[PDB]
Order: sequence, then C-alpha cells, then structure tokens
Amino acid sequence: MIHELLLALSGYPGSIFTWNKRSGLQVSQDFPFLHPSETSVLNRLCRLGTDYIRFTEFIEQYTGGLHGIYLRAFCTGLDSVLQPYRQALLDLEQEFLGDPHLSISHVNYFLDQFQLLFPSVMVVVEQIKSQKIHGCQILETVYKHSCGGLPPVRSALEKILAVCHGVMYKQLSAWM
Amino acid sequence: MIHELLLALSGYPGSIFTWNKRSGLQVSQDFPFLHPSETSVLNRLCRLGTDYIRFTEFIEQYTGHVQQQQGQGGLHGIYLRAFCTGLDSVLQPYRQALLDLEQEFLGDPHLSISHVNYFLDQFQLLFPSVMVVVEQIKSQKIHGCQILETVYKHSCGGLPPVRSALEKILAVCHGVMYKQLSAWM
Amino acid sequence: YVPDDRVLVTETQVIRETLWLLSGVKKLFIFQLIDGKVTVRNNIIVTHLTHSCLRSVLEQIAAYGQVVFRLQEFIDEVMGHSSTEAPFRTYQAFMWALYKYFISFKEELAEIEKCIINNDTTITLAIVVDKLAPRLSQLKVLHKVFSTGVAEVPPDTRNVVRASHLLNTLYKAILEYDNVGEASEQTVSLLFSLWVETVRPYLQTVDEWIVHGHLWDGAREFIIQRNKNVPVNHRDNASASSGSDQGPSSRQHTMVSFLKPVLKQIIMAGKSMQLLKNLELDDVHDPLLAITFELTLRSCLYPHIDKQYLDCCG
Amino acid sequence: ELVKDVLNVLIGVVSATFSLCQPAQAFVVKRGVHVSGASPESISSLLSEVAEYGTCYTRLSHFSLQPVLDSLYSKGLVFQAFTSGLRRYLQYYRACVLSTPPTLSLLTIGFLFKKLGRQLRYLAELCGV
Repeated sequence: MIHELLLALSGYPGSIFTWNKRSGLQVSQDFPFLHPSETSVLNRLCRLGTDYIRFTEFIEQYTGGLHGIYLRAFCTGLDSVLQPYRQALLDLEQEFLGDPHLSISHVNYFLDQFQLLFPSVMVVVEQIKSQKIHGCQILETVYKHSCGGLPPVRSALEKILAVCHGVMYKQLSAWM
Repeated sequence: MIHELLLALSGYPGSIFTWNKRSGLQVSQDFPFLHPSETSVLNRLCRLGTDYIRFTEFIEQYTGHVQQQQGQGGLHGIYLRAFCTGLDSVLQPYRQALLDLEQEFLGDPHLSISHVNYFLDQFQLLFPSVMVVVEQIKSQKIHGCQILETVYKHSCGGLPPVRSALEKILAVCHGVMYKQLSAWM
Repeated sequence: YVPDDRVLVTETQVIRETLWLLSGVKKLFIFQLIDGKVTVRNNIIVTHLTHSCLRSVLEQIAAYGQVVFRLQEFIDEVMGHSSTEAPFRTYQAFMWALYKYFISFKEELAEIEKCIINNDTTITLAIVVDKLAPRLSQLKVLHKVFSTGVAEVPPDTRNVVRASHLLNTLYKAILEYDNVGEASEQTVSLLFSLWVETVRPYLQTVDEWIVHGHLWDGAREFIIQRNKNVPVNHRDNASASSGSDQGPSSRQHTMVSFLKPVLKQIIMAGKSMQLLKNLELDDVHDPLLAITFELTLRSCLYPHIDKQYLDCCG
Repeated sequence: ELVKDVLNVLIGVVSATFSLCQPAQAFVVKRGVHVSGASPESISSLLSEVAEYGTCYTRLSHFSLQPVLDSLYSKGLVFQAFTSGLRRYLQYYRACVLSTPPTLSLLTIGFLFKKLGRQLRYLAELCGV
C-alpha cells in the first residue's frame, strides 16, 4: 500500500495500478481496504507515475526513425531533470517506514511540485517525436520552450538546453 | 563454515569438504542448515583448492622424495627438479593471501564468503593456467631441456599476470642450464 | 476462489539473493535458471508486497541477471577451463579486461552486503536498486559491445574475421559515445579501457615484426596474413615477407579500421627490416596517453610508427 | 593456545609423542578423537605434518648427539667429524625454532616452517637413520 504505491509511482506497475497503452497506471477497483474515494486521490496521483514510466522508455531507445548525437544529449538530460524525482520518492518511504499514521495525503503534498515540471516537459518530448527534429534544430525546440513562464518548468528546460550547448561546443571547437 | 574453508584451501581436508582423488575437493551437497545459494560459491572456491592440493602432491612426489636414489626426463632430471623448486615459490603469494584473510577474520567476527571470493579471485585465473604447463610435461614425458621450451611457448600467454608468473620459473630453470653450460664451456 | 501456496520470503532475504545473482552464482532459490535464461521464481510472496508488483521488480532485476550471466559463461569458456596450440590471443585479451571489470563490480556488491549484515542502517529494495544505478548504466553498454563483437554471426567459422571484427566494434562504438556529453564520462572511460587491453595483442605482433623483422602469429589472427611467406625467400611481391596479396582485401579478407592510416608504412618497414637482417609499442602508447580528442588520442600513437619507418627503411 | 605446544614439538616435547614402539599398538602421537575442544580432524592432520618434522629432529638429534665415546671402532675418524658438523646445523635449526614469535596464527606457523620442514626431512634421508 505505502510500499506498493511508493514503487507504483516508480517504474514497477503492480496489481493495484494496472498499466495499459491507451492510459497508464490507472487503478480501477472497488476496494474495502482503501476508502471509497482514495481512488479519486490516487487517480490524480497516478498522472505523475504514467509520465515517469514513459520518459524512461524514450531515454532507453536513444542513448529511419529519430537518430543522432543530439538525441544522445537531450536524453542524457531527461535523466537529470528526473533525478530529484527519484530521491524524493526514496525519502517518502523512509518517513513512511517509522511513522505508522501518515496517510496517502502526505504523498499528495510531498509530490505536488512534480505536477508542473512533468506535464510541460512531456510536450517538448512529444514535439521531438511527432516532428523529426533530429538535426541541430533540436536546440531550437528547447530554447523556444525555455523562455517559458511557469518558473519550475523554466529552469528544468534550462538544465536540458545547456547540455546540448556542451555537445555544440565540442564539434565547433574541433572545427575552429 | 569460515575457519573451516581456510583450512581446506590451505590444503588439509575436513568432513564438510570431502577429498575424493577423483573429485578433488567436493561439498557433501546436502545440509538442511545451508541453502543452495552458498553451495555453488563454495564449489567455485573449492576449484582453487582442488588445484592447490594436486600441485603440492606433485611437488612432494618428485622433489626431495629421494637422495637421487630408470630415471628419465619425464620420471626425473635436474631440470624436472628445477620446475618443482619454482612451482612452490610462484604459488607463495597464495599462501600469504590466505594467511592475511585469517588476520581480518580475527579482526572481525562476521565476514561474508563473498568477501573471500573477492580477495582470492585474482588466483582463480592464474592457477588453472599454470595447470596446463605441468599437464603437458607429464603426458608427453617431456625430457630434459625440452621442458625449457614447453614453458616458453606458454610465455606468450594473453593474461599479463600468467606471463609474469611463468617467466619466473624459466629464470629458475635457466639457472641450471647456465649452471651445466658453466662447466663444459 | 482457491488460494495458491507461496513461500512467504522476507524482503531482507531478497536483497542478499540479488547481490549474489548480480555477481556470478548459479542455482539461487529465487531467479531459478532453466536454459541459459534466468527467470523470476514462479511463487515468492512478501508481507508488504502484492504478488504482481514483486514479480515486476524481480523480473526487472533478472533481466540484468541475464547479461551478467552470459558474460560469466563466456569468461568461463576461455579461462583455460575449456585446439593443439591455438591461443586465440585477442579473445584472451578481451576476456581478461572483462574480468578486471567483473572484479571491481563484485567488490562494490561486497561493500553493500557488509552494511546489510552488521548494522541497524535500513537497506531495502528501492535504496540498493538506485544505489547501483551507475553500475547498471555500464552493464547495458557492455552487453551491446559483446552482442555485436562476438554474437553478430552465430556459426562464427573463420578466425581472422572474428579478431578484425571485435577490434572494429570497439574502435567504432567508442566514437559513438565520444560526443554523447561530458555529464558522466563513465561509459567512454569503460569502453576505452576494454579497447587498450584488446589491441595489446596486435601491437605486440606489429612491434615484433617492425624491429625483429619476423611476422609471428597463430590462428591467422593478424590482418596482413603471410600465407605466401613460407616459400618466397627461396626466390631472392616475390619478396612476400607480407603476402598482403592474401592478407588484406575489401571482401574475401578484412582490414581493421584504426590501422588503415598507417598500414602502408608498417608493411614496408616490415619487409625492409627482414632484408636488412639477411646481411615496446604498447609501452610507448600508454606513456603518451597518460598526459572529441578520441581521433586526436589515436594521432599521438602514429609518430612512434613514423619514426621506425623513417629510420629503418632509410 | 594449544599451538604453544606445537612450537616446542619442533624441539622434542611430550605434549605430543613419538613412542619408540610398535606402530599404533604402542607407537603414538598425542591426539584428540571423537569429543574434542575446538579440534576438527584436519587440525589433527595439520598437527600430524609438523609431527613428521619433529620425529626427524628427535631421531636426528639422536644420530648426531651420540658422541664418539673415545672408542668408535665401527665408525672412522672421518665419521666422528661428520657428526660434529651435523650438530652445528642441528643447533642452528634449534635456534630458529626458539626464535619463532611466541604469538603467531595456527596455520601461519606451519606455512612459515614448511621450507625448513622439507629441508630437514631431506637432510634426514641423506643419512640412513
């Protein structure tokens, strides 16, 4: 329950949070154990895990279709934005291990800051797939969303863009 | 299970580690107290031991066994003796290592077998290799100097440790040749 | 509904099982193996885990389990544990480097185990899984170098074809990871370490031929096969110290990529030295190496060769 | 702790034994059988190998020790010279045994004396006794 979810938010889906292609980690059951409505809270929480499952499938294939040294650089980046979202799922369990009363809500509050970085970093990734921004025009689609305006997703996309600039400062240093 | 293994590897068997001449060292394979997972590791560790015992037996068999009493290069010879003098000195570091492990176990009362696997795993590779150098000598009845070449062809070994390891033996054996040539010349 | 019987293993026991599996071990009660395929044991349950989620994480560890096992099976095969005088000389150099990588990996797994056995510190499935993440990054790349270098043609009949190819899936895939980024510098430093200890055999053979003037190889490992060198010197091309006519070719035979730039110089210093006679190359590359600059790193290897050709042929 | 005995077993001592008697029937080496205080059999086997060395010392120390007596008709003047020299070696061998750290690991003591152990057994065989 607090170890089934604190791993379901991570990549392993499990029996409660069944995975499907049309919709991801959508728990659909009437359970005596959870309160009738915790499923409504869980449904809101499930949105975060679905994108974390998907973001890793994409980093997996990279690092005919998309190919290049940039998709081997935007992808290393999607690992670093996701790093404070791995350490923040490890700590939830550590608090949960000793305190026997903390309930699902504590998960909601602790993981509410990841409902602004994750939804707006998912459109950059679908843009790079629906349109084959495979060549050096990948830097454009990071700096076009990097002006941004929602500040949490504005420095996140900054982390990804700078890495690209390090690959674009090594090809252009061998030339000049 | 802990002090017992060092005793076995050191070259003296115990009931848990049953010496069979055909099977070298072998675990009983059945103890309800120990789960199957540790068994395989022990067997793997036993292999290094299986070789340690055989080597010592062979060295003992042809070295100092007699005061030079159909002796022949396979059976005997100043060169055959030289191979043995070297074999034990090349194996010396294995002795020092086993000795050292005990000091740590004396130092701490609960060290996993995996810890053993890690420290002894550099020898896990040198020992099988040295085995063929001797195995060729016995089957072909290599006689006299022909032994000096048999090691030299294995001196081209693709493991840098083995190369250094065998090279030491040739230096020892050359000593005798240099010694006999030291007179006729 | 009928309940199915399950073992009820503790979560602490599972961590000890994976650490042994991630290192080389066989016949573990969990992750039972059947045909070179390590697979999660059919029935294991824990107090705080549902059967499905535990299957998901365990299967996920077992997959890394299949890679480490296959490398352990290859290392085992050419360790001497098993023709008459057939030292392949390159597969032996590759496996030895692979072994050095397996020693350091087995030691990090030893440290995690020591803390697990004698401490009150909490180590659980999520903590260790994420602790090893850099080692798991390395394994996926290592499986790829192997699954192409040694598994590209499963019958694998010819011997010169196998050595040239392995040195060419290592010189090729290092360029692939060279400009990936400067973030971890982990994958490249690993691949480069496998490369230096797999070319060590070829550069022993080249140096022996460049000053001793005798090409010397078995299993036809080298690329300038001296197939016509046995009887030619009786003639006094006719001088086929290097019968490259039967050595390098575009299709029938092969040439390793890294040595194409200096190939012409080597053969002509080689023939020159043998005629001059009828009257530390690994230990020079490593010293200059110790002071995206991948091709330029290979540039510093060449002047050692250009010197020999300019002097000996002169 | 028991090792202290083994150290002096290199010299002749009675905690272990070389009974001048019929093998097994009265000939013997102190040993622990069935119940024992921390003694798995291989320890006894390891103790047996040192013992071999010890038996030689006693016999050898005896072969050289017997002096000329001033009337050695059977042996020659040259035989009396051989024994004298042998003792000088035996004395040096005895000194190394004494030098051994009183405090050392059980297995470590044997591995330390192995080279000497064979060296002497060879010296022993060189002489018929």
